Amino acid sequence: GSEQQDLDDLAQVILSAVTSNTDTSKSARAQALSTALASSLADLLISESSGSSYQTQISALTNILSDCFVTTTGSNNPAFVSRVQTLIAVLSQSSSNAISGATGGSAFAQSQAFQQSA
Repeated sequence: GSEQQDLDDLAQVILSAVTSNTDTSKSARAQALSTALASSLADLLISESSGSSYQTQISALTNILSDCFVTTTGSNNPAFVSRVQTLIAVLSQSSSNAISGATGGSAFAQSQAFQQSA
């Protein structure tokens, strides 16, 4: 539905930020980013995920992925935290488009592998 499929997309889209430095070891931090997903899930139990899943936890964990490498990964407000800040605006448009306006498969269409029209 919503606020849950976006979290598996957030894993692939944060990987497009953290692996942008060519880091293979950031794919181990994907499993730690999944612990932020559990908190975004927990915000549905308190009805607080309606448009604000967990920006503080997602930003903090995105920055903990930077702190895996500790060399040049921008240890205060990195390009990866800036990437989630800008892409969350575009992703909110693509997700609300998938809610009412299919216009293709479904934003990422399970990595362009879904044989459908609407």
